[PDB]
Amino acid sequence: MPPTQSFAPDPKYVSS
Amino acid sequence: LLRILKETEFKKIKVLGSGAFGTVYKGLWIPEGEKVKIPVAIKELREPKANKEILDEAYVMASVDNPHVCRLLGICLTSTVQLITQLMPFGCLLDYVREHKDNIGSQYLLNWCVQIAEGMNYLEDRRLVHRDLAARNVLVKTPQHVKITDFGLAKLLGKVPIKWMALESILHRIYTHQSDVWSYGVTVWELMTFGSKPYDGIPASEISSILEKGERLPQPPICTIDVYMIMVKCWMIDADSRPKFRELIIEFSKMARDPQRYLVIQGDERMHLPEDMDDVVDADEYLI
Repeated sequence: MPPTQSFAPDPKYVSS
Repeated sequence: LLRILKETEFKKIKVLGSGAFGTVYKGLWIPEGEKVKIPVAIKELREPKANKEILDEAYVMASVDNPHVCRLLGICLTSTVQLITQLMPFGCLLDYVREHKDNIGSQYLLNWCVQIAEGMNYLEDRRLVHRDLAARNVLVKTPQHVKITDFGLAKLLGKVPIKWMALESILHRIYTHQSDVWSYGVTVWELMTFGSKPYDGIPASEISSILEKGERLPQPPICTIDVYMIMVKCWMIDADSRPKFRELIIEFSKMARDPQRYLVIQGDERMHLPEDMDDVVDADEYLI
């Protein structure tokens, strides 16, 4: 299984 | 409640291993003046605080009364600070799920989550933060009963676990229960990948970044979406939005009533798991 799974652009998991 | 030991009142027999700061030995506590010998696990901490302080912390680590939070039994203050705790025979739940990958089923994994959570909730209710909750810090009393260890040790010793830390902790060094749930989430990911290493292949100095970009630990294979989403909901950027441990204990105890429905493990229906002499008293037995 791949090391990381993305969740963008979900504002809940992507800081800005 | 905290017992002050003399370097004579105990003897390190074996070296169960050394982790972060210090090493862990399997020893025996020999309360001077009594033939009794209590099996324990001694931890010697590698040396900016004073000895009059350490004490006030231990006083508090040896105050945590709960079935899933391993309690401090005694301390030994000399050239080194040595902590005496009840000996847990089966090892860290991390090393357990590794050497039993194919033999651990639904019911069990899920329970552990529920237990660890109960422990974390205990500490929470007392406004106590662990800081280094990880699969490597949950011992196994029995394959059916686990418990959290090394609480307040981190606070007591200032290499930090980056992968297990929530972002804000990594960035702004801010530890709160709200971060502990983040730790929990990873811990749970560890059990679900039967011990697999988190973000393996990524460098700590980089985690901070891939995290900001909205990338989190992957969904294990055995985890039905519904379970993966609780872990993931623990790694949200906005801390106060992560599940409190009470919410978890529930969402997790509610799945243990029908394990096979939230976890898809091949061959679940067919799986099973498991020094002496005389005058060997259980820590439980000596401390009435």
